[PDB]
Amino acid sequence: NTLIGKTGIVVRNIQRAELDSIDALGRLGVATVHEAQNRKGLLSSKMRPIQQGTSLAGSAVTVLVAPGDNWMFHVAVEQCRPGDVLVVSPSSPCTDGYFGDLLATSLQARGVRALIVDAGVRDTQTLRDMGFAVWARAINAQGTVKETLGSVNLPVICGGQLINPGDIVVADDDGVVVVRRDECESTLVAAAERAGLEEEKRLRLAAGELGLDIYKMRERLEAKGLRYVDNIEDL
Amino acid sequence: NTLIGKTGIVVRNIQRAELDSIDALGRLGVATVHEAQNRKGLLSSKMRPIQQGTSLAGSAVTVLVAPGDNWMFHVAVEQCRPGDVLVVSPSSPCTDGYFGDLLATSLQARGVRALIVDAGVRDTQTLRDMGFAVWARAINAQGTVKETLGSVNLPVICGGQLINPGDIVVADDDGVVVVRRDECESTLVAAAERAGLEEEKRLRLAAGELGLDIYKMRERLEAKGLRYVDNIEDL
Amino acid sequence: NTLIGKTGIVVRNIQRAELDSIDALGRLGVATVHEAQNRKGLLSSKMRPIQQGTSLAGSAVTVLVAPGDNWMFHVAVEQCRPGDVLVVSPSSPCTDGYFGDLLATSLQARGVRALIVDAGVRDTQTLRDMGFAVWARAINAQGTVKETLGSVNLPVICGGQLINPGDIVVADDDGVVVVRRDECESTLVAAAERAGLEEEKRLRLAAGELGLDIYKMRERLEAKGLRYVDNIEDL
Amino acid sequence: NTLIGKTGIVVRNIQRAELDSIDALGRLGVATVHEAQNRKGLLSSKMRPIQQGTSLAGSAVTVLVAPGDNWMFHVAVEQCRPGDVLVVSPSSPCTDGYFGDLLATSLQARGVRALIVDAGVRDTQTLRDMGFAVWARAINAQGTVKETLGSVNLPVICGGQLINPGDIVVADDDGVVVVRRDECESTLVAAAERAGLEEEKRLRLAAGELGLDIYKMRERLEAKGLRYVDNIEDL
Amino acid sequence: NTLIGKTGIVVRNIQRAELDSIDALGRLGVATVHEAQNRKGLLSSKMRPIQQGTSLAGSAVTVLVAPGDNWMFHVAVEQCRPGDVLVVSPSSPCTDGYFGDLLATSLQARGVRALIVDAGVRDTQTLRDMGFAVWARAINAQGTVKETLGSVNLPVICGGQLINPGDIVVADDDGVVVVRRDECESTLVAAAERAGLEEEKRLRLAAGELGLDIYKMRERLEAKGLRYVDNIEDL
Amino acid sequence: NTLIGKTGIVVRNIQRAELDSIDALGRLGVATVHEAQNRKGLLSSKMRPIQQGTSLAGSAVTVLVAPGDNWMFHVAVEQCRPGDVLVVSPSSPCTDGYFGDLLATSLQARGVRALIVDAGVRDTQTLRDMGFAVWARAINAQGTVKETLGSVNLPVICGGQLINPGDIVVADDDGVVVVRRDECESTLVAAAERAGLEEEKRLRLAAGELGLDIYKMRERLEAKGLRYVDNIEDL
Ligand SMILES: [Mg+2]
Ligand SMILES: [Mg+2]
Ligand SMILES: [Mg+2]
Ligand SMILES: [Mg+2]
Ligand SMILES: [Mg+2]
Ligand SMILES: [Mg+2]
Repeated sequence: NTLIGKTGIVVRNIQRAELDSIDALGRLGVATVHEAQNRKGLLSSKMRPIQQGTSLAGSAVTVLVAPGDNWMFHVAVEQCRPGDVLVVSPSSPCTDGYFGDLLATSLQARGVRALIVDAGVRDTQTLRDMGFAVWARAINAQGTVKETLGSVNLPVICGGQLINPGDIVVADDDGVVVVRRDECESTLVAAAERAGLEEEKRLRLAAGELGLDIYKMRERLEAKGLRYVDNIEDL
Repeated sequence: NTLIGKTGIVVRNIQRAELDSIDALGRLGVATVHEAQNRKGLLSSKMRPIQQGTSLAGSAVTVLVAPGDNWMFHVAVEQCRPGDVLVVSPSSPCTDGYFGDLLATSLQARGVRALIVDAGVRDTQTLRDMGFAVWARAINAQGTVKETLGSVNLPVICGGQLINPGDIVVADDDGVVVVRRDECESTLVAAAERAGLEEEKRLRLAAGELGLDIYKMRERLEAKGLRYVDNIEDL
Repeated sequence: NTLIGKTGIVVRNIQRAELDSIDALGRLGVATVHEAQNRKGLLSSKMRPIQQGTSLAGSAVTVLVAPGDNWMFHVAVEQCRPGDVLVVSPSSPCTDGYFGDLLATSLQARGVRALIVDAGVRDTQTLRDMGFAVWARAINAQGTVKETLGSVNLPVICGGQLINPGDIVVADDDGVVVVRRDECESTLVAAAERAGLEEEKRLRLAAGELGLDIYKMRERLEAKGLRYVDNIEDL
Repeated sequence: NTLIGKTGIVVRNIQRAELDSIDALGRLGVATVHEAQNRKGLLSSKMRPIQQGTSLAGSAVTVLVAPGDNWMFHVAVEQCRPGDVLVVSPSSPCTDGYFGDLLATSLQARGVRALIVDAGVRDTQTLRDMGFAVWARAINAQGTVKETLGSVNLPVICGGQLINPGDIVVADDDGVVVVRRDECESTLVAAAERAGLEEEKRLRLAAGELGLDIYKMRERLEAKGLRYVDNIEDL
Repeated sequence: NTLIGKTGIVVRNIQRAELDSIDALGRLGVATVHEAQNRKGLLSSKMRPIQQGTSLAGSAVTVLVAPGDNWMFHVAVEQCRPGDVLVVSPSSPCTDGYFGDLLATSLQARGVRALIVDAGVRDTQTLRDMGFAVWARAINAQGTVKETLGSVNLPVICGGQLINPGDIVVADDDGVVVVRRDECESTLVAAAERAGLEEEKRLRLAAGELGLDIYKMRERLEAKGLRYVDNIEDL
Repeated sequence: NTLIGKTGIVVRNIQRAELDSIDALGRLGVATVHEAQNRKGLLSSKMRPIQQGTSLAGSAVTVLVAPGDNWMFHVAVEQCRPGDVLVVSPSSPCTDGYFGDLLATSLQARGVRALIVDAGVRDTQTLRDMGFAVWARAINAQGTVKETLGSVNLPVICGGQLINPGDIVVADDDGVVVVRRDECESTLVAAAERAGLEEEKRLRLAAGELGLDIYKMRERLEAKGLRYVDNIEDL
């Protein structure tokens, strides 16, 4: 896997998954997508949105930044296209404010959909006012420098998950999940299948049908040894 | 206290406190109720609401779930009545997503007012959209299984407090407090007494009367040895 | 520095910075102000707002409180004037609910703009409803007592920063920064200079000019050894 | 369960489990005992020993202390007998130094075997020098007061587990587990059964027999769909 | 990078780095090795040794385990050879006790040098008594199950670093660093070069030569603007 | 208080407290010293020793270092004299490895007694082997740079306490406390007074006299309303 942690390199061309597929994954959401690919790819639950009610997806443009150093953000902007999501990880843990409204302005100018950053962000009310969506480990006004080289479009570890450039990142109020570029098709189909099933179940549950009956659980619960008593005094 | 931690049991009948009393406690709020019962019963401050501005109370239907296992949620739904609050604790610490919008749909169909869960929840924007109130230790899309039996309506430890089935749980933006079923009356009266006093004080404070004068503090402060100086250079 | 940690003292007269200067710092915000004074004065990123979208500043009226003891809040109210911000630190770490809506009512009656507290707060929905802005380490309904003396208008350590009475505290969604009273002028000018520059840059970035070109970064990046490759297979 | 959180009460007489049974549980250790009672009773993994290599058990003498208040420690000492373990929890979370070498001296004079405290301890090198074993949430020299009443020999929540007076607490380098007084016999027998089995297995494993063969796992692994490949390039 | 997170697979044959090289890296230690490869490869500082004074290295045999499930440990033992270090990560965060003295006995029988586990361990005093070295995220007696398949000798993320099977893991009291199998030679040479330089410097420093003079820092410090004053009153 | 956070300055001459007084404070220990000065000056309980059984004190030589930058350590060494303790804080939170065995060698050559660092340290087994005592926030092999100027012998905030150069820092297994240089005499006398009293009490407690009788607590406990019952069934 070789190129992880390597600095001083910008890879220009990456293979992206396709806009329509990406858009659909965003609408299905993180929980459904995660489940659809057999519960893999979920980033640390410490990666949190700075806004409420936004669910989206995009193709990962990856960035490795030195600790306390945001030099590679401007380098990465040039490599972004509409539909991309910038995915940034520091080379060692850091919660400084790597990113704010100026970089967000530049990203929006390129049609970038969001930032996922395994570090801190600032100018957060301005980011919300601009409608630029961010998932971050911290909110921190502490600034960074521009001294040490990192990389753009090499694989990175972000929130405990490997992210390859061009992988699809899906992000919503619950968290962030990565979908492998080559698995995008299978994951989308599986997630939609799950979504269809859940909608039928939701209607049945809303009508007052019990899940125990819907999912046919009662016999298996009894076989495991579930016992009902009328009153706690019976025990 | 015996039955804590016991699995494979569902107690059907629990004695509930009464709807009007429960409703009043919800309106008075967590801080006032906690103070009214001599500062006992408060759950861990890590139990946080996923929404803002909701204050409520209900009769606890308790659930013990195995770690990473939400099997007992559907079992518990059947035992819930309008006005109940589902109170769930894992048998060992876990922040996986035990609960989302499908289970919330089922609970709302029974008139359940909220979930208090000493673990993770997901589908959180959908939960907010549905207006289903939740207090949780974590937001986490990571799913659970249905393999190991737990219990319903046995006592549980949730957020560091013992919760008996039928105890009253009061929850708001500040946190969650448990009121013992047999102490509901005394706590309600004490909380209302506090509320009446605080409203008079609030009016006096808003008018610009100082608490030092209102609460008659000045003489006791002087006796403890509080000393005023005009300028810091005097010291 | 002597008087830090000393109890039983209230200093009545403090030299304040000036309202217009304070107001301007509030509008410029924490990140800009922090950067303007060479990245000093930022309080712990664990000091968080209980509301969204409020940015302000005021002259610090400082309070040292004993652990689990809010006695000095009422003592401090009397020493506050319009434009002040109450800045409170416990003498040892504590996240109990030191402050709620009654004290907030009293502070608003004096024209106090906010509370910064290195501990817990409660009645938080009421605080939001009143529009009383708070930055706190915790939300916690657990009450306090009034037994042990602290101090008012002596220097305190709050969020890892020394705060002298009359220093300017600037607070927004990103955090809280302290500006030394005697450095208020230089910091304001520097922050406004930064703000002017950033607004021009923002317009250029929004137009689609790259920061690499704007900030003249490309030659220095090449000199550090940044290398572009077309495809990841080239490596 | 009623009496939890109640203050101002000392229960003099408690039913204890028996010394020999208690001693055996200590020798078997926390992991084995926990497993023997179907993985219940384990206190928070944040409860840690201040020493290395000590494993023991005793009958719980329980103490509820007010936050930052160790008044009840001296009250509790009088109620202790040889073989007891003092189990202390604050009425709300606190990591102050509740306990040090003087109280330890008094406990040792009564033949008390250890302290389990859901808070802080100090004088820790002296405690080690005396050979007084302690499990604590924190090491903290910050002192406490003696102003507010708590209780002795009422049930408490300690490390997230209910502890009744006279329950058996087993503590070692891995943590602390509570064994219900009335379940002491069954747990001891089950723990010894486990210990016997594990010793035979250990000898087989040391000889180089694989667990896959010992525990007869291979057929079930294949049935679940475990697939072997020679080289990673095969995938 | 594809195979990360995949379950149900055991890769039998992995290319290992060489024993002598591995042994030398262990003697040089984590800090020196980390620095030698330009400060990459360091695992989370939360990965801590359960013993003091042991420094070692080995070839990684990687294991992905389901959360709360240690089934793959016994599967992995069979694939281990003398000199290997078992490197284990759960498919989602978990601090349960995955590993204790029985598995350690089996690993020692195969000549395995250590375990690195991004989760919990138990039987820790027995592990120390056996001299089986472990780096873990937690000490936790809470047991696991054997229900869900994982993988052996596929790449894993452990402590925030990608570990490929056959990579070299170096572990000591300061932490754990991964050295890429194909970079073993360059890293060893660089680490030894650093070690030689540091030993000469250490001798000079012990003799009382100042680093400012040794490393020729004084002129560069002055050029950056470092200013000496005799007394603090001069400022 | 002005000079806090200022960079680019080295103050050469500081007034030190006196060796014998400092040595005595070290022998009395942190808890006793902290109590003697009315429970002030204690650093964060997160500042922990990397060794066991060492208690000491020294005159603070203070260092402000930039984040991830240890340049000022070598600058500070030159300003140290026998008996000094180096006290280091980063200008913003950082847990990188600022310090290891080379710097420790240089400090020992000057007769420096210890390091207190509000950040990370490495080479920790070597530090123990050398007998160089350290209190740190973290153990972390991640290296630092030498690019940004800090200060030496200006006041710093370390572990949440203001430390002036020449203040006395006392450090042991329980933590670290700062004693103001001008209060050294009063604190030493008060700490020795406490120590004398505690030794008499210890002898009485060891003999089996109860603290309730020794400290004359029984009447005050009864007056507060402490009630004894024989059996828990009485309630
Ligand atoms: Mg900005
Ligand atoms: Mg769902
Ligand atoms: Mg209130
Ligand atoms: Mg003591
Ligand atoms: Mg075991
Ligand atoms: Mg070193």
